[PDB]
Amino acid sequence: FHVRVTLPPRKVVDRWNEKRAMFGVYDNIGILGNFEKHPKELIKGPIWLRGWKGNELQRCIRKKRMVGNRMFIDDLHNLNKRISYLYKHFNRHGKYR
Amino acid sequence: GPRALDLLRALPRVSLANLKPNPGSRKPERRPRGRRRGRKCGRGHKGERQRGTRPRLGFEGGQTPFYLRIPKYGFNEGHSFRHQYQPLSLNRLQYLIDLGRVDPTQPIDLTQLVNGRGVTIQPSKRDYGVQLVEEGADTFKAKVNIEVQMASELAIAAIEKNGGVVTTAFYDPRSLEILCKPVPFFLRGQPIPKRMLPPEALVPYYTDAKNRGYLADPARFPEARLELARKYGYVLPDITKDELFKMLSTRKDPRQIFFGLAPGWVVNMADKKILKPTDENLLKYYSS
Amino acid sequence: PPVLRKCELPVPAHRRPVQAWIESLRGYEQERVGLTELHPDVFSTAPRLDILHQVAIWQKNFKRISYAKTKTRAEVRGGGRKPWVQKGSGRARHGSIRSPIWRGGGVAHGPRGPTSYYYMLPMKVRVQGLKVALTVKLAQDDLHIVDSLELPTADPQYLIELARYRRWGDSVLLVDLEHEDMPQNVVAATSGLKTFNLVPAVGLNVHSMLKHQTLVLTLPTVAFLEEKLLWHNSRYTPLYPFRLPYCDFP
Amino acid sequence: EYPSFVESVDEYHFVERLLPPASIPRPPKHEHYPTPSGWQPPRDPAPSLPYFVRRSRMHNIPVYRDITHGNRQMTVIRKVEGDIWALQKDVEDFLSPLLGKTPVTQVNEVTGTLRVKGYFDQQLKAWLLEKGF
Amino acid sequence: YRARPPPRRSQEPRWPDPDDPLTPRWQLSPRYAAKQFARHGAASGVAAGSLWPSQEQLRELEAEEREWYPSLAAMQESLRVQQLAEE
Amino acid sequence: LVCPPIQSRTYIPPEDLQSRLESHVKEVFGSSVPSNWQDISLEDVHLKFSFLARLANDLRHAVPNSRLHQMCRVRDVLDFYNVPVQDRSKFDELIASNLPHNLKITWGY
Amino acid sequence: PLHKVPVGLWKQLRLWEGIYSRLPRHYLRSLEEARTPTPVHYRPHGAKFKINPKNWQRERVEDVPIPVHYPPESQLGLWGGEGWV
Ligand SMILES: [Mg+2]
Ligand SMILES: [Mg+2]
Ligand SMILES: [Mg+2]
Ligand SMILES: [Mg+2]
Ligand SMILES: [Mg+2]
Ligand SMILES: [Mg+2]
Ligand SMILES: [Mg+2]
Ligand SMILES: [Mg+2]
Ligand SMILES: [Mg+2]
Ligand SMILES: [Mg+2]
Ligand SMILES: [Mg+2]
Ligand SMILES: [Mg+2]
Repeated sequence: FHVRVTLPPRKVVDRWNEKRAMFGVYDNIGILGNFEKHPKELIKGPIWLRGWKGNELQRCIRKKRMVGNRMFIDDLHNLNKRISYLYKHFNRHGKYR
Repeated sequence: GPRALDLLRALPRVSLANLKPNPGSRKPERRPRGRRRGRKCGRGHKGERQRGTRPRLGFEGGQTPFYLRIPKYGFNEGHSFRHQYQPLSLNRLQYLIDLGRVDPTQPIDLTQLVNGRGVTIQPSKRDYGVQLVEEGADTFKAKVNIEVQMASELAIAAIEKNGGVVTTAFYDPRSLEILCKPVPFFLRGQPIPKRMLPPEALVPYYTDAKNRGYLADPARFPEARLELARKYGYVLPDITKDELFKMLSTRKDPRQIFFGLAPGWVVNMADKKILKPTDENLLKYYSS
Repeated sequence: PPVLRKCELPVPAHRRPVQAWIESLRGYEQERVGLTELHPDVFSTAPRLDILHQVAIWQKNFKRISYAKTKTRAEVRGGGRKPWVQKGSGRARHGSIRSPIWRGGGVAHGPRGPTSYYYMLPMKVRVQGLKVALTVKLAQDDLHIVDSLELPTADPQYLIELARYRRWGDSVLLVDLEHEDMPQNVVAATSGLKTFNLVPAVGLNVHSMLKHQTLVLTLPTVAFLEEKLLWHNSRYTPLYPFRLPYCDFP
Repeated sequence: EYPSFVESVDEYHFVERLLPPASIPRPPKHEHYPTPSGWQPPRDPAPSLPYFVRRSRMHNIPVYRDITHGNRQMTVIRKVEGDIWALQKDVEDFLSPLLGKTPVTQVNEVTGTLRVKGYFDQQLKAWLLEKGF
Repeated sequence: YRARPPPRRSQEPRWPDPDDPLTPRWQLSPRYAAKQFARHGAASGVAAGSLWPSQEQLRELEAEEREWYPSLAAMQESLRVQQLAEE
Repeated sequence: LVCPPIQSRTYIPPEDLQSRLESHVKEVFGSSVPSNWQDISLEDVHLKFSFLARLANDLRHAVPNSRLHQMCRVRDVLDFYNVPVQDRSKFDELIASNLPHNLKITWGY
Repeated sequence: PLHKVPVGLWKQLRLWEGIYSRLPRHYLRSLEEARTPTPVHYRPHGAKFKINPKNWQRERVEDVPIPVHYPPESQLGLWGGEGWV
């Protein structure tokens, strides 16, 4: 349970750095922008996850449908197994039925 | 106005630092830690359930399940193929006219009802269109040219008395979809398709002047129409002598989706132009 | 010459507009250069901090994708085999040595996959949020309607000391009507500053408004916002997306 | 062998009909109130009461009914700008002769909302019409 | 700081390389072309005459429509016989 | 380009108030005063802007953007300028408030 | 990480690079298009649309070939497009 004996270097975060100052800027792009682009377009991320959401099973299932043929063998195999597991678990296990 | 605003001069800035979700908005979740929510953690003791394995939903523990001892009977039998007509009461029609959503001046068909959001069609659910029902019959004072896919004697009667005209028209599913949301169709880049005819079961409906069917022989119209007066005891107006008459007489071709456009044309909405085929074969196909 | 700005949209019969000084940015010393009416349904809206919260939280989260992944006992490297026999060895029974109990083993639950937190607050709520932010910036005296935005010079020190003379607080949000039309003196001055931030109208948002102590709105910018936000009280629910042809709508 | 076509601008007024409005039309002026459907517009001036009830975006009186747990019946008055406590007083003074007892109420001052136990929806739309909101 | 230029939706016609194998097969369709016309159609560089069925397509549409959708007279005839048998 | 030294915003109403304000009533509106000079309405934007800008240069004090919806009559401006505003903090108010001998406050900022 | 191009296309883009690029175009165009082989073992229904006997509704109908195995000794003779089922 030994706790560190030396004060860490105090980390100074300036909140006025560029990324923090400009945060959330174009979020209203739809409303103020005479709707053309939905805020989804702003989302930088994995291809299957842009502007979408879901529980781990749905997530995996979707990843496989979209990028499943660009995947590495090991990773595709792992994904299939994860899907099968999650399927069995969600459908057949739990308290609530 | 909002006296709340005057309390805001006195208080500190609203910043990201002080922000409270409305009390009750978030019911805090609880985790199986500690003396209360730990130690069997709401799962009970041993058996099938503490282990998470209890059987599927309908299962009664081996006795023949309730939902399977009851005998099969056609209830939902062929449900997908039944026709569905979204009801529109005269009360709603009147209320829409009164508030200037649909205007009685020009002819009223499905697209007009949809654009006023007086009604909502979803063809995918096998909606075949609007039907007219009599709920507001007594109260109905408006003078309209209306086209629906079904109507009741009483509804028709209530529209005639006020000097309007009702007509029942048929649209097939594709036609219907195009009709209700026209602008999404015009971005589709396809010609305007032929209106299909009604199927064999619905022919005796649209061929009768009783229903004021769009396929009905107009020779019977003024006869049957007058009949409806004798029954409900009102003087039938002469629609001919009215000033709005040229609008009231307006029909569609039985093969036409819209008013004033024609099967086989193409609407280019960026140039605000229409395009029509000069070809003979195309003109024979679309005009048949 | 006095610049007086009347509202361009109908106010309700029971409610008078609200007013604010039109300040000019050219001199230190010219504070009230004019007088403006702001619409009560935009800047006078009943202050709702609850909705402010909803929208700020939304802006924060809806963008977020967590890439944090842990391996389950399935994805760990080896241990397909029972490390010793079920009985007689005298010790605890185990399957794979990669079980979540074991040292190097898989993680029992842990984070899974890139995860998206994404949701949409309904339109009218985000609109209302913007209205409220504006209202509150005004009611607390921290909103300044400026004309122009023409600056006498590109030295940012000028801007800092200007904000010192008018007591504008530490941070300032400068809203302009369009991105290309921004005067170059401003752009120069504000490109080298951390606390002073120049943003076009379509980039106005709740978060940025709560981050900066003071809001500075151009006059055409006000005329823009007022219309854009007010449009929603009178509007039908969308039939199809608004980016498509509508009768009255662009 | 693309078949021939003809470009005319003259039928486009038939397409202009099919474009739906994105905004809701101000109601047409009539010669007689109330209208057949019973809709009555707000007055020319506004009353002197220390509260105001905005119309709905569709121009109706914002009184609704609400159920919960299947047995709990309530009536909500919405969009109340002013002293809401005034409105509570007047509403319970209006409803009291009906039930023999003061009606149970909830005032949400921040929401600008009143909430009443039971279904009074009709009588309350009538009473808010009488006061010309 | 000063914000990035706002993200905008280019309203010009957009044509993907028909020769690039990484391009999706839904953006190579006739349907995509027609949609590209209905969006702009002057500037599209789409032949307008392409928006109508070919001679083949037309002959098939014809054949199908004549097979599965009878004539009004044919159907009234079809009904009168059934009503007769029931009588 | 020079920067003028900041104002202290500490404001006390002068005894000549009524006369300054009625003189501005006369010169701004350009009107021979109707019998009650404080009850004349500010609803016109030219008159309001000129009146209040003049008051602002004369009285060395301005009306904040939130209160500008609150001024209708001239009576409102009268009442506004009657109330003093102290820019001293609560702490600084406590230093000068005549403290007992057994209480020492030291400012460590 | 991900392959930029789907593995199903690794056979095709194998033919766009290297010596295969210099093959005569008519040959490559004879390999490219795979025409559906004449039905041999399964017997095809002609119509595209078929009225469902139970349902009484017009149903879309497609023809799915039955996988047939060709032992390599079939490549030494001519079996008439047929083989092992
Ligand atoms: Mg939990
Ligand atoms: Mg316990
Ligand atoms: Mg324990
Ligand atoms: Mg136990
Ligand atoms: Mg047990
Ligand atoms: Mg429905
Ligand atoms: Mg393993
Ligand atoms: Mg094994
Ligand atoms: Mg032992
Ligand atoms: Mg095992
Ligand atoms: Mg590990
Ligand atoms: Mg409810």
